Amino acid sequence: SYINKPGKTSAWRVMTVRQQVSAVLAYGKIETTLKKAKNTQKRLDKLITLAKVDNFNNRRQVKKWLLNTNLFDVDQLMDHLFSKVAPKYEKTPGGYSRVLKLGPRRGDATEMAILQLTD
Amino acid sequence: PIKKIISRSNSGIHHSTVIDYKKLLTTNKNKPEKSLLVTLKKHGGRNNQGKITVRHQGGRNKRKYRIIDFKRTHYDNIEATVKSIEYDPNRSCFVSLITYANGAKSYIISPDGIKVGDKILASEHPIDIKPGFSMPLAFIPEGTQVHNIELHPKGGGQIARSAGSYARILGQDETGKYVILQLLSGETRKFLKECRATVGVVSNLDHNLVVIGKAGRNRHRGIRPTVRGSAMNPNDHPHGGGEGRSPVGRDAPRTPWGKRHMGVKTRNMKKASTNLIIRNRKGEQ
Amino acid sequence: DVTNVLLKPVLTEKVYFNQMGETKKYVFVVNPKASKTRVKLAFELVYGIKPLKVNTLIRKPTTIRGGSRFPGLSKLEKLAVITLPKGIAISV
Amino acid sequence: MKRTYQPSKLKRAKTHGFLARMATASGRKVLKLRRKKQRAQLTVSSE
RNA sequence: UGAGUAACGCUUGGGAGUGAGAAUCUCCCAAACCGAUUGACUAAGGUUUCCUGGACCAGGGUCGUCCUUCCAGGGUUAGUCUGGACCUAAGCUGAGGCUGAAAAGCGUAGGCGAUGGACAACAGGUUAAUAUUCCUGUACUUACAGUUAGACUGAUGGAGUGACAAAGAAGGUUUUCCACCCCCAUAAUUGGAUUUGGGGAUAAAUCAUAAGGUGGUACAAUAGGCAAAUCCGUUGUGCAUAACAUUGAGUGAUGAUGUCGAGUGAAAGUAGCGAAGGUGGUAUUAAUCAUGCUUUCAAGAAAAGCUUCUAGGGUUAAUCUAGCUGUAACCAGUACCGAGAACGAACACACGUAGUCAAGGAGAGGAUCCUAAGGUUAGCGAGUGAACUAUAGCCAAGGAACUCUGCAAAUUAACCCCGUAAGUUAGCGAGAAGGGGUGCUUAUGUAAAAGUAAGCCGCAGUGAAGAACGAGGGGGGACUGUUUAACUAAAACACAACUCUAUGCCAAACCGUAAGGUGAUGUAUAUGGGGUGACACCUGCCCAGUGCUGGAAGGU
RNA sequence: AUGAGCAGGUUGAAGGUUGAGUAACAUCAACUGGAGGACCGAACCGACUCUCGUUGAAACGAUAGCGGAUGACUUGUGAUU
Repeated sequence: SYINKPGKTSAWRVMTVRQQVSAVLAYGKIETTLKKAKNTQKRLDKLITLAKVDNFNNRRQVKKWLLNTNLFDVDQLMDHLFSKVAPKYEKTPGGYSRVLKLGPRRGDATEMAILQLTD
Repeated sequence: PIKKIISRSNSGIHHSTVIDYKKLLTTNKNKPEKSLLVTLKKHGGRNNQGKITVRHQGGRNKRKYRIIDFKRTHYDNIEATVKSIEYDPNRSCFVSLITYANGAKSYIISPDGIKVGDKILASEHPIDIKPGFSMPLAFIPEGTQVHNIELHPKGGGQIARSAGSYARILGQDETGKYVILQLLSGETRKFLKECRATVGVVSNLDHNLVVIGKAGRNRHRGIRPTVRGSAMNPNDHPHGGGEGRSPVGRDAPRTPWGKRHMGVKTRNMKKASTNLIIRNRKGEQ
Repeated sequence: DVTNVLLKPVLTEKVYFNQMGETKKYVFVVNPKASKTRVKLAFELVYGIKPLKVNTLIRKPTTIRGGSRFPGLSKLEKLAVITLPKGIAISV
Repeated sequence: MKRTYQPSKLKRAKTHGFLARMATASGRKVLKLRRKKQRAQLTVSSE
């Protein structure tokens, strides 16, 4: 046993979760593996809950979850979210997004799931 | 003069003694000239095709042997003066540059006890017996310091031309031929009474005192360390073999060719040189 | 020269680009039994006009038709780039 | 590490090249043997 | 059959497109680190693997709409570059020849043969190419012949030159870096504020100028380098102390109203445009001077080439040089990969290697970690957190109780300041031991600094990463080093050195049979062999036998 | 035979210059010197060890250390047995 792939790690999970939260921020609708969705629902619901406080400290805190994208940039996303999107999700206590089961992947039979967000 | 000093080595000790080369000479830098130089290269002790001939050759530094002249018949009796007595690394002695008055510079093996500036000259006629002077043996008296003696009428000097080596005259024979010499190496012969011999004693009497010190210095002088004959297979060295350091068990152990070498009569007795022998490390003749 | 060391020109879009250049650069497949001086003298006797510049490269026998039922090798062909004087041109 | 065989074209063309074998009669006789074997690889050129 | 078993041969995300078909193809943007390497120059090699478009019978450890796969087509340009036409080194061959049944080995003249010597252009540009090879500019050289002019040269031969180590050191030299300016751009909310990023150069060739460096330079006669000498050798006078022969970094101007440039940047980041284009110190940096200089011994190529000497001669001229003009520059290479999936290695192999250069931050430094440039997706994946199995992170407590064992692991580690024992053959011992401190800010501090004072903080201050666990006793071996490619690398081997012996020239010896060669181009202070085997004192009885040597009579 | 190369940090030697010093030696101080089959320490070499791999990419390998690493140095090229 010697040099091989590092495989999944807790840190790998952390970066991967942040990359999908940035991606769904850029898009809103995602077609991914269900398992990452069920792992990232915690962070996404807590972000929806904590971004509703809507202050500069919340901007600092949510800065630690976004990346640089091609469809937008980080700062205009901060503006748009804190202006209309995060306040929009105050109607219901919990149960923010829907992760609905698609078919499996053609390659290795990985359970596709569609992630969308409505209140 | 040899000197040995602590080399500040932190792994073992050595005995490397070195000669000054400075208080005995000019400034210590290799000074070459384009006049007389023929290079000599390591032969590795191998034949004209590649098979072994000599034992543990190579390891030394490549040198250009200075062209040292011994014919001493091209220019004689015309005044000359030594220019620079200097080392010859391809030999064991120091060599001297001399300039014959026609304007000809050459090298010659410098014997012991000669200073630069004094005029020296090779003459085929009765002259001084000062060391370094060259004489026909028909005009030499008994008991003089002679070195680098030839065996032919101009066959080149061969005997007693290593550092601190010479020979002594025993006068000439009763009949007046084959001048008698008390040979080095505990021998005694009678050379031609007409040989051209140069009187003196080859320089560097202290070359017997220099110590290699470390095996690496020995290798860099041109010697390859080799395993002893006993620590060998029973073939390619007959006395090799044995499990657990079996020493020699036979009298007079053998060489790698399996030949006796303890005191055995080994020389070529049927030589022409043997007929002219008084003492040859043994009895008469 | 012998003039037998000139087989054919080669023409394509890259050859279009070469010949439309101010140097009048042409490329020929040629028989390699001649040196640059000999090739340019052969061209100097095929029509009687001296060329401007002569250079040569070769293509070694390469595997022809790749891997197939009957594969083989190509030929050793010399590509000579010969430039006419910058003002002269031929109409063939 | 250090390979037993190297693609030294020049070294091989000097060791088992045509002229290295034609310079000796034994090489020419070996070539006659190969002739009798009808081989396709004969020498460095007719390989 | 074993059977879906083991494995998928060092590794990703999301979105979108094409596509009937997507983890596997790509478009966008992500992430990941290397970065003295995942860079680039690349040498050799494999030589088309390099490119465009089509599809992917075969293969891609799955995948395949795609690939170094195939199909069709196509790509590599040298007057100055490498090696040819120049050269020799190791070494090799070798007629007429030594020479051995035949066959063959040897080697003269001759003829080959780098791993070295000598040799005339730079930048930029282009396109699917690749290019000091093609081109824009500015160049340069070589001959060839003609021409004019100066106008005696000089080999084939001699001589100088070519033509010489390693190692150290400090000068100069431009850089670099920094202080600093210019210019481009820059103007910011989330708390606080106008702030940070980048650039600033320009060659070959020419001259002017080469700081300086090396090391004798005019005269006389010469005794000599087959012959030949004015060249050289050559002894004096003289300039010696420097005239002189030689030479050289660097600076400036042409080159260049150019390239390039912070960058700006239309139908592609492309067509176009394009400021600054600098100052001073520099305790770092670096390479030209430099083939410099020096220390030392184990003392460091020739040939081609350049010139000279007389030669050889000619002088109704040759030759050389100068100018001008014409002419021309022939042979093969220029793709791509190229310390690896294009070399091999059985291979998409986690495998190993030629040279060269290789940034910023601290750092002595290529140590260390992250980034600059460059470059990236290691051809299977997904679910899960059972046993068992690798790796780690952790462990309290004892602190060798386990073992055949202190095997493993561990405290140990960087810097600064100390101090270090006995013994020592005076070198060492000795990172001895053992300890103290390292953070920040404000100042003192010099040129940065090393340090010092005041205050402050932590749970600790290479606050990350990179760093010895010792002391003593006994045995051998002295020892640094070589060894069983590939189970055990040492107390084995080697060994300096000691001892003994043998060996005197056509040396002995060794190879071969001789030939021939090494020995050896050696010469008893040289070499071999046989034992020992840092250093010190010794090497005690015995020649019975034999071994070796010797001898003279004699039995044979 | 011909070439190339081996960061840096160290420690600091033989030797030598001046002086003290001795009638002269002798002895030592200051200074230069920058070598050591010297030390680390890189690249690199080899593989002493713990473990793993055990039809492994591996027909000698994977990391961690480890003995060196300017000399008993390596290599490159050709040749030679």
